[PDB]
Order: sequence, then structure tokens, then C-alpha cells
Amino acid sequence: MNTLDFVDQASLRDDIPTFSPGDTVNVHVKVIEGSKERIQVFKGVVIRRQGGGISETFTVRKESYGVGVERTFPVHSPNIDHIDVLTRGDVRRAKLYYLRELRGKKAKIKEKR
Amino acid sequence: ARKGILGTKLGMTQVFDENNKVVPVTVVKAGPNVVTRIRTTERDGYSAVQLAYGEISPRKVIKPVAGQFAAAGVNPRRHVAELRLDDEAAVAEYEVGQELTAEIFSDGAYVDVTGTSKGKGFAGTMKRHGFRGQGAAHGAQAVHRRPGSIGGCATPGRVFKGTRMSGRMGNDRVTTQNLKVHKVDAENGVLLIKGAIPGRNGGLVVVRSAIKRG
Amino acid sequence: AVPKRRMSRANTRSRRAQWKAEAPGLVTVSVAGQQRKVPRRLLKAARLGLVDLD
Amino acid sequence: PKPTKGPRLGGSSSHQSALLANLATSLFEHGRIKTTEPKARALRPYAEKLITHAKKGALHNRREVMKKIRDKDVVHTLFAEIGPFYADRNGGYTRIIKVENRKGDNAPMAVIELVREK
Amino acid sequence: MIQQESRLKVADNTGAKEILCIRVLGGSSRRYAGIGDVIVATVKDAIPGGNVKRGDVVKAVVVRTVKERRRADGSYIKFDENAAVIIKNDNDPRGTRIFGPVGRELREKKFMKIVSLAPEVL
RNA sequence: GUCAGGUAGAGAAUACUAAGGCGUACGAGUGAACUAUGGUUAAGGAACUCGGCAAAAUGCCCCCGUAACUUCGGGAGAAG
RNA sequence: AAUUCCUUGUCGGGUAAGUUCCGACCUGCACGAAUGGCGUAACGACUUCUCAACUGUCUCAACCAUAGACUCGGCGAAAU
RNA sequence: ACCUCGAUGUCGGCUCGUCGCAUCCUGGGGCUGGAGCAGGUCCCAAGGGUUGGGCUGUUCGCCCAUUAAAGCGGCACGCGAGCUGGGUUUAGAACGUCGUGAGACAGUUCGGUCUCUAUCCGCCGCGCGCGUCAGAAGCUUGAGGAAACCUGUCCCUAGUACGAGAGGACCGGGACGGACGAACCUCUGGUAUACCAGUUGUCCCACCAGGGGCACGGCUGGAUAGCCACGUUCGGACAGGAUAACCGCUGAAAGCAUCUAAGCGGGAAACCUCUUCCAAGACCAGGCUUCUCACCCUCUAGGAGGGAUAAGGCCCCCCGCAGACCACGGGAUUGAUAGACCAGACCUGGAAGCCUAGUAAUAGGUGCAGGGAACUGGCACUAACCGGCCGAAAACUUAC
Ligand SMILES: [Mg+2]
Ligand SMILES: [Mg+2]
Ligand SMILES: [Mg+2]
Ligand SMILES: [Mg+2]
Ligand SMILES: [Mg+2]
Ligand SMILES: [Mg+2]
Ligand SMILES: [Mg+2]
Ligand SMILES: [Mg+2]
Ligand SMILES: [Mg+2]
Ligand SMILES: [Mg+2]
Ligand SMILES: [Mg+2]
Ligand SMILES: [Mg+2]
Ligand SMILES: [Mg+2]
Ligand SMILES: [Mg+2]
Ligand SMILES: [Mg+2]
Ligand SMILES: [Mg+2]
Ligand SMILES: [Mg+2]
Ligand SMILES: [Mg+2]
Ligand SMILES: [Mg+2]
Ligand SMILES: [Mg+2]
Ligand SMILES: [Mg+2]
Ligand SMILES: [Mg+2]
Ligand SMILES: [Mg+2]
Ligand SMILES: [Mg+2]
Ligand SMILES: [Mg+2]
Ligand SMILES: [Mg+2]
Ligand SMILES: [Mg+2]
Ligand SMILES: [Mg+2]
Ligand SMILES: [Mg+2]
Ligand SMILES: [Mg+2]
Ligand SMILES: [Mg+2]
Ligand SMILES: [Mg+2]
Ligand SMILES: [Mg+2]
Ligand SMILES: [Mg+2]
Ligand SMILES: [Mg+2]
Ligand SMILES: [Mg+2]
Ligand SMILES: [Mg+2]
Ligand SMILES: [Mg+2]
Ligand SMILES: [Mg+2]
Ligand SMILES: [Mg+2]
Ligand SMILES: [Mg+2]
Ligand SMILES: [Mg+2]
Ligand SMILES: [Mg+2]
Ligand SMILES: [Mg+2]
Ligand SMILES: [Mg+2]
Ligand SMILES: [Mg+2]
Ligand SMILES: [Mg+2]
Ligand SMILES: [Mg+2]
Ligand SMILES: [Mg+2]
Ligand SMILES: [Mg+2]
Ligand SMILES: [Mg+2]
Ligand SMILES: [Mg+2]
Repeated sequence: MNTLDFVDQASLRDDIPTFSPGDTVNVHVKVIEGSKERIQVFKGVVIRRQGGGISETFTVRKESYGVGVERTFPVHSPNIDHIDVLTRGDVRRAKLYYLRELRGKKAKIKEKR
Repeated sequence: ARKGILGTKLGMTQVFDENNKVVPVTVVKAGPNVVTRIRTTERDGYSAVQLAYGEISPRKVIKPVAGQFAAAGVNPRRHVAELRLDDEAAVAEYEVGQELTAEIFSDGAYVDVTGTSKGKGFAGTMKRHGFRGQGAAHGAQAVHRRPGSIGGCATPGRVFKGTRMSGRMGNDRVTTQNLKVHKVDAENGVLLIKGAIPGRNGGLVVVRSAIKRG
Repeated sequence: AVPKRRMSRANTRSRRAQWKAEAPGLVTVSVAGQQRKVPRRLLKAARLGLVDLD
Repeated sequence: PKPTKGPRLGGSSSHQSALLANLATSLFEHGRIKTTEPKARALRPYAEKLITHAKKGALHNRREVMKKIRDKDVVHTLFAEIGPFYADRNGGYTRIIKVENRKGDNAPMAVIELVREK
Repeated sequence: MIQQESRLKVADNTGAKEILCIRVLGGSSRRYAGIGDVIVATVKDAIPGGNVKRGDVVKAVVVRTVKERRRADGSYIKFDENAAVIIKNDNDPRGTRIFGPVGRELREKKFMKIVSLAPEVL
């Protein structure tokens, strides 16, 4: 129950899959270059989900060409089209910040079975 | 003429533009107002409209206040405030008893919002005036946050008026100019104003058409 | 910092007059049939016999 | 419950935790205690949350109560007597009554009581 | 969020490894450089074969930052390291290859040649 | 100057604790500034300053591995 | 030069930038051989300069707790 | 050598400023040996702005990157009852030098206690009293104050004017920034001493299991609200008036000429308005309204003194994102003010007990589990009380 729920309900998106920290996801992001509009996929592990309602955000971590990259999105952002979940992770906490210090094999997350 | 309405700051949230840009917004309950009095150059020496806002039990209204509402023929309200108008042609647009709603504004209009800023209590000079304070080390003795010198010497042998010092901060009338109204919700009676507005949630604000960008 | 001068009789008294007590407001309560005076703050306790009416 | 805004009773957070636990134990054992008004006002919400665990009554609730109340005899009283007694009352298990100030420091004093009426 | 005395990894093959930030350009008293901001820097470490040796003063553009940067859409980008590309006066790299991903912000700041050579733009 | 419980521990260090002994003599409140004493901090990392002052850091045990130089003992717990 | 006034001498090194520092030159105001001269492994809470690591020293400051400060009751000074 | 030797603490730095203009930048102009760009010089102009580093105790100065610019000065070379204490300038020690020596050196070197509970004025904030010709309440006018006032780059006009070429505009439009200030907490980020989880040592709850006390909140991983910046949003106008330097029009004295002597005009970030805030203790103590508009007694029939009331207010009481206290704001049973309770949101991350698998450490099921503060909505269960104290009118003159 929130004071401003009657405003936010208009912008809440309905096509959001259920996902948790530790899941591997594919975030299809709209990107503009010049006048043409294309979709760029950001594949990585969800490391955190914070907030609520129309202001809830989630962060995805990828390793790209030897450099760690983190990307944070409003869950209900209209700049995303599809979020696709790929694997469920086995994690023991809500926030996976410890992954920021780990590389390679040790950075791997266990899957749900 | 310069439109305006009384309202309550409900809180802040986030909406998205049609080009998907994020817009921080404060939600203002631009609740119905009633014109309770008209000020005229011939009666009062200036032109203004008096507005009343907010529900109140008649048990709570004091008798001289009830007498003024009764003379206007309207039910009492908690908050009464004037909007100053430049001219009598603008006054002619209002009548006692008339109701005003959020729909006086349209999307993309620029507004000034007036409210009382949050109280900060007795504030030091670092917080209240942005003083740099002093070093945390290198021998500095018990002056880490102290204001330093407050004047010259024998001449003028006194502290000037206006010297910035510690003291009560906040709880001031503040007007934020040229805020964009992102959306008007006629059904909920709400204004979504881009950006911040002064005051705590639940506090009285006055939304007027921007002087500079109106 | 020390006082530079002695303080006049008048100046001393003016300030010193601000050091004073204020009387408590008192209300009547019937206890053991007798009517006693107690602070309104203690009204509920006095009826419940939790106040030592000496 | 809502944490203390200002400095904690007893001059430390740890002393306050112990003080609240001791005061709750005393309150449940005797049914009525007299203390300083700030301590009484701080105890009221803390004691009422314990009584709620007692009303629920399950083993889980018992262990939760035991995290704060080390007097096992008082725990027994909470779950066999005070809990059942309040089954039909929804909140408001305690009452605060202001009493005379203390002589040696003029401390405002209050009695806190379990409600017995219903 | 780079400033004077901040060290950055070099993201190109000019032969520098580390640079030290000397000045954020674009105004008096300007504190912080982010992605797409030009700095003046000194080379603190170089590969033995490099074309640019230790001690040279160079111009560079920040391409990666550890401090998360906000985008118009309300999204954020964050990298594990601070990295810059050594530039010449025509905003072109002095090197031929860019290493690692770069921020979208470089496109808005007109460093097209860098965007072209980057293996990924995020 | 004389006694030296227990569990961790190399220990009479240190943490908790037994026997035994205390709560030691102004208190009660209260989210002001400010001072003191502790705590945490995005990004940057000596840019502070007379000076890295003060903090932070390093820290234990068992292996591996240790340069210049030297009075041939050392350096050395070098370093890593 | 713990000695050089002129002097931040001059050249080289270190730094993006070095009146300090290190290596040299000799024009030693005003070194010099037991008021010992020149070196020297080891040693130093000595003094000086550089680097790594580390950090609220700083960019730039924010927040928390405790002791005072503040309020109420009691006692009740001082310099001037 | 006039004040101070029965004491007026120094250089440099730090903090905080305030004033002058002999102006460093931005603004307005005359003349150029001013083609243009870019300058030189002189006049007007103080609104705002005027960077960070290396060396040195340094000021100064040199240098490295920038900038529209990195102004010069006064205020006890502003500021040590505000901080520092590196230099200098006590006592230790040493070098060079001088002295037979004790010692000495605007020569050098290493080291070397920075005290004070603010009485008065002054300044920043906050109350109490009385007044504003009855007692009260809502909304106000604005005399007079305060704050704010910076600026760049790129793109059009235009590769046009000008110019052999090289180069390259004025004026007029638009976009995007730096620094600074304000409000605010949706986002990002920080904090978290009654939130959740993990975990070390030890003691305890007889014991197992499950927990608790202490060790920085023991430590570690997270963390809503509040507060906050590294975050978010907004600001500096636009227009008008009177001017400066300067440009003039129309014109004599002086048949010509002259911006001036009579008159009439252009003209700047300075000035007055304009924008934001304070403001009637503005003693000329204002204005527009609304409410109460009422009664007893005593002195002598003058003026007073006392008591009880009205509108209203205060204190007590439940509280606040209001707060040092006080004040301020709300609630006070005809009541959701606070707590509890119920539910949601959010934080944590899968409780206990039991069952199952494994020799066991442990894992899985029951189960978006259990625990829990601040935010939201319900709910009189608890507390806001069977109440005290304040608080309303001498007349008289003239005009109508
Ligand atoms: Mg969540
Ligand atoms: Mg001290
Ligand atoms: Mg200190
Ligand atoms: Mg708190
Ligand atoms: Mg105390
Ligand atoms: Mg503890
Ligand atoms: Mg022992
Ligand atoms: Mg010991
Ligand atoms: Mg004693
Ligand atoms: Mg004590
Ligand atoms: Mg405090
Ligand atoms: Mg940090
Ligand atoms: Mg960090
Ligand atoms: Mg330095
Ligand atoms: Mg410095
Ligand atoms: Mg130095
Ligand atoms: Mg140290
Ligand atoms: Mg330490
Ligand atoms: Mg060695
Ligand atoms: Mg030299
Ligand atoms: Mg040199
Ligand atoms: Mg040398
Ligand atoms: Mg000699
Ligand atoms: Mg000899
Ligand atoms: Mg000799
Ligand atoms: Mg010797
Ligand atoms: Mg020593
Ligand atoms: Mg205290
Ligand atoms: Mg006292
Ligand atoms: Mg004489
Ligand atoms: Mg004297
Ligand atoms: Mg001038
Ligand atoms: Mg001006
Ligand atoms: Mg001075
Ligand atoms: Mg002084
Ligand atoms: Mg001596
Ligand atoms: Mg001699
Ligand atoms: Mg020493
Ligand atoms: Mg010295
Ligand atoms: Mg000396
Ligand atoms: Mg005025
Ligand atoms: Mg005045
Ligand atoms: Mg502020
Ligand atoms: Mg929030
Ligand atoms: Mg807990
Ligand atoms: Mg036992
Ligand atoms: Mg066990
Ligand atoms: Mg114990
Ligand atoms: Mg923690
Ligand atoms: Mg943390
Ligand atoms: Mg008046
Ligand atoms: Mg009062």
C-alpha cells in the first residue's frame, strides 16, 4: 500500500518475467544510432533487485573482453522490450556484490536443478 | 492572467516520456479550491483573489473565522490564502463561491511552486552556510567545524550585520520557478510536476503560472 | 574571559528576576469523601489511590 | 518497534536492551511496576509485542519470547496465563498512569499496568 | 569520476600502460572527468617498445569509469576499471586498436573513430 | 613482598569465565550547534601539509623462496 | 659540505613542473689530518630525499553512538 | 619619538570576510601608423567572476597543466580570548668564522609547553513583557531592508563583408556546457548502536536441539525510514525608467561656426524598477473584514478598586519530518494524535518443529518460508481525563 499507487499503476508493465538475483538473463535494450533504431542484447547475471513499484531497478553483470561491466535498468523501463530468463541461480543472499571481486571459474553461479 | 491553485504535496515518483526518457515528478494534490473573497482596488487598494482549501470539521473552526465563511456563503476550509493579481480585469474572472480545480493548468505549462521548506533546527555554519571548516589533522585544535574569524581588528572593532553564523535553519517560504507540469490528472485531481518542490509530504503548497516563462 | 566591570544593582536585578518558579495548576479530587487539590496530571492516579495525599 | 530517537536509556544501547528485558520480566511477574515515565513509555510497546507472541502461542513464538526474557518462570506465566487472558482483546494490553515525581532528582514517575478489566 | 592525480589504464595500443590525470578540460575549476571527457595526462608506464615513452604529456579521452554513470533513460553503466584512449587534436586515437568495451557516451561526444574501433560499445 | 582456578592460547599476552569481590557516593531527561572519544563511507588515492602529523595498512603458524654489500658474524622475518 | 656570503652557482639524474634530494665540477666568502682527515658492514622512536602498499590528510564532506554542551530537581565555586 | 614597556604576541599558511578603483575578465565608447582577424592607447564602468598543481617556512618569484580572466591595494603589512607554529627570536648540540678566554655571528644546522567557564558593546538565532484608545480572530498593503547578479564552446547568418593571398568578421538567431546557489529524496550513492542473515572465542539457559550475554554493534554480508551528496530538479532573466563615457538634432551670444547658452533625443553587467525572501515596535505602530458586543459589588457619587464572564487564549494531556529551552503545527471521545493490533509496501533470504537422504559434516521437502523499525490503509484495544487559570470601552471639540 502506497500513497502514490494510483499514479504509478498507469506505468506498471505487465510482461515482466519473474526473476531473482543469480539468474542469467538476456535484456533486449533499444538503442538509437543516427535515425535507425535497433535492439542490443545485454547478457549476464542479475546481481541485485532493489526498490519497488515503478521505481524498482535491477542490475546485470557481464564480463566483456576481459572487462567487467554492470548495467542497471528500471524494471518497468519502456527502453527494454524483452527480458528473457535463461538459467535460475542458486544463491544464498539478495545482493551478489561479492561477484565484483571474482573472476573466471570462481565467478560461476550454481544452477537450480 | 496568472492562474493559481492551493494544494498538498503528496510525494515523489517516476514517469517515462514518450521518447522513453525518465522524468522525476512530485505529485501535488491540486484539490478543489473555493473563492472565498475578492480583493479590489476600490475596497482594499489592490487586486487579489482569496482561495480556501482543505476539509475541516465545523466543530474546529473558530467563530470569527466561521463568520467570514458564512458571509461568503461557503463551507469553512482549513487553509485560506490570497493570490495577488496585477489588474482588475483579472479579478473579473473570479466570483465568490466558484470552485477551482487542477484542470486550470494544461500539460507542458510552467509553474512556480511556493511552500515551507523542511525544518533543520539549529544548524552550524558548515551546514547552514557551506563554510569549509578546518583541517581534521596537522595540529588543528578543536576547530574542525568552527567558523574561524568573524571580523578585522581595532578597525572597525565590531562585527558587521549580515555576518553568516550558526542558528535556526529551514522552515522558510521558498518558491521554485519554472517547473514543467508533466501531466494533469482530472480524475484524481492531481498535478505531476517535474522536479522537486519545497516542503514535507502533506504540506501546503501554492502552484501558480510561472511569471518568467508563463 | 572575565567580567570587565562590576555589574550595577539594576542590571543584576533585571536578569536575576528571570529566575523564578511557576505555580502548578491544581484541580479538586474527592478521595475518602474529602476534597483535595492535585495537579491535573495526577488526577487519574489520585482517584486510583496511587497518590500519597499526606 | 520504533527505535529510540535520542540517546538510549541507561547510557548505552546494550544497557537499554537489558533494561527493557528486566522491566518486561518485572511487569509480567507482578502485573504492575513503578518506574520513571520515560522508561515506562519505552516499555509499553516492547512489552505488548511479547504478549502478542504469547497469544499466538506456538513453540516458535515461545522461543522468540525466550530471546528476550530469560526468566523461564515468567515465560510460563506469559503463555499459560497472560496470553490466554488477552485472547479476545486486540492490542492495548498495558496502561500507563502518571504518578508523583521522585524526591531526590524530581524525576517524573509512572506506573505501568496490565489491563485487567475484560 | 576521474580527477587530477587519478591514474587510468590505457585502452589502446599506443604503447602506454598507465597515465596520470593532470587536468580535466572544458572549464576553469572543472572537477570530474567522466566517459567522453577529454583530459591532459602524463604517461607513467609504457611498454618497452612503445612509440610513447614514460614522462610524455598527452591528451586522452575517458572511455571507462568505475563510478556508475546515469543515462537519459534512467539506466546506468558501470565498469570495473578506469580507462582512457590517447587522442590527438582531431579526436582520433593515436593507436590503431581499442581494447575492451566503451561507453555509449563517446558517440554523443563525437568520438566516432573510437566507437568504430572498439570491440563493443555498451 | 607472598598465593596464581577453568576454556581458547606459546604465554603471568588477550577474550570469556570460576572462587571471591564490586556497580565507588549527584541524578533524571533530551536525535540542537559546537568540543571530546569511538564507528562507517561512493569515486579518486598524498592532489593534504613545513613534513604522510594523524589514521589506514602489515601482523599468526607451517612450507617454499630470498639481492646489493659485508668486519664472513651478518644483511634476513630481506624481498616475493 | 651539519662548513659556500654571492647562490635557487653550473652541468647531469629523478618529477608534467624539484630554492629540498642524489651524482659531479672547484671560482674552498671562511675543508683538512687524534678541538683527527677520508671511508666503512651492522645498528638508530636521530635528520634528509624517493618509491610501492594503504588510507577522510585531502577533492568534500555525510551519517551513527557515547561523554559534556542543552532542560528539570539538589548542592554550589572562580579569575575579574 | 607623540600613545602604549604595573605587556598593544611575530612572518607564512588556514578559516571568515568587508571596503577602494589606480579594471585582470565580462559590459559601453573615442582615436589609431584601425583592410579583415587580432591589437595599441585613452575615456566610462566595481554587478558578478578572478583555477588546480611542482619547488621553498616562506611572502616574493620561477615553472607545469588550464582559463573569459587567473586584477592591484586598505582594514593593528584584516583575522593566534578563531586554528596552525615550518621561519625568526630563550635555555641543548654541532660546523665555518671571530675572540688568549668566558663567549659571539640579519652565517648555517638538528631539537624545542601556543593559557582563559564571555560581564559589556557587537553579530547570528529564539522567547517573555508591554504598546498600537474595548476584548479577540482570519486574510493582508509594503515604508523600509536582505538575497541574487559569472561565463564558455560549437552550429547557423557565412567561407558571405574585408582581403593579392593567407586568413576571416560585426550585428542577429539556436543548441550544449563549466563554476556557483537553492530546494528536494523518484533514481544513483553514503550512513544505519532496538532490522535480517552468516560466523570465531567463551560463559550461560540442567542436557540435545534451539537461543541468549560479552568480546568496537565481536567480526562479516546486506539494509526500508530519517539525515545526506557523489544524486535529482530549478535559478542568474524578459521588459521598462533615469544615466556614464560617447553620438547627436535644432541654434544664438559671435552675419560664419558650435551637442548648449533657451529647448528636444539616442546611450552600459554600474543606478531605480523588475526576480526571490524579511517586513506595521513603519510610535504616521496601516488596510479589508468577522466574532463577542455582557454583568455584579465597594469607596463617593470624582475617578478609581475588586469580583465573575463573552468571543478567544493559555496551562495540563496525546503527539509531530516543529524543536537546545521556549516557540511553532496538529489531536484531544461529536476522537485515528501516538502506541498496540490487523493487512499491505519494503528489508533480509528460506525460521522453528517434523519428515526424508547421507557413516557424518550437511542437503532437500513442508514454504516468496520465518523474522522485522520508521512508509501506506484499516481498527477506539491503551492513552488524550468527572479542569484549572487568563481574557471586553474615562471622555471631549469641530465638520457632516
Ligand atoms: Mg526487493
Ligand atoms: Mg586543547
Ligand atoms: Mg580534534
Ligand atoms: Mg536513529
Ligand atoms: Mg546521562
Ligand atoms: Mg556489545
Ligand atoms: Mg589462566
Ligand atoms: Mg589481562
Ligand atoms: Mg570515592
Ligand atoms: Mg554520575
Ligand atoms: Mg548529540
Ligand atoms: Mg572513501
Ligand atoms: Mg571504495
Ligand atoms: Mg604536495
Ligand atoms: Mg598545497
Ligand atoms: Mg615541500
Ligand atoms: Mg604515524
Ligand atoms: Mg591504526
Ligand atoms: Mg635492507
Ligand atoms: Mg643548489
Ligand atoms: Mg637541475
Ligand atoms: Mg651534492
Ligand atoms: Mg675544523
Ligand atoms: Mg698533526
Ligand atoms: Mg688536531
Ligand atoms: Mg670524530
Ligand atoms: Mg631515542
Ligand atoms: Mg548527554
Ligand atoms: Mg541546575
Ligand atoms: Mg622632543
Ligand atoms: Mg594595564
Ligand atoms: Mg576609472
Ligand atoms: Mg545591478
Ligand atoms: Mg596582520
Ligand atoms: Mg585576536
Ligand atoms: Mg646554546
Ligand atoms: Mg682560536
Ligand atoms: Mg623529536
Ligand atoms: Mg628549527
Ligand atoms: Mg635555535
Ligand atoms: Mg520596499
Ligand atoms: Mg527601522
Ligand atoms: Mg541547502
Ligand atoms: Mg525513499
Ligand atoms: Mg534483533
Ligand atoms: Mg550448563
Ligand atoms: Mg548445542
Ligand atoms: Mg557475562
Ligand atoms: Mg554491518
Ligand atoms: Mg555496507
Ligand atoms: Mg493593525
Ligand atoms: Mg507557552
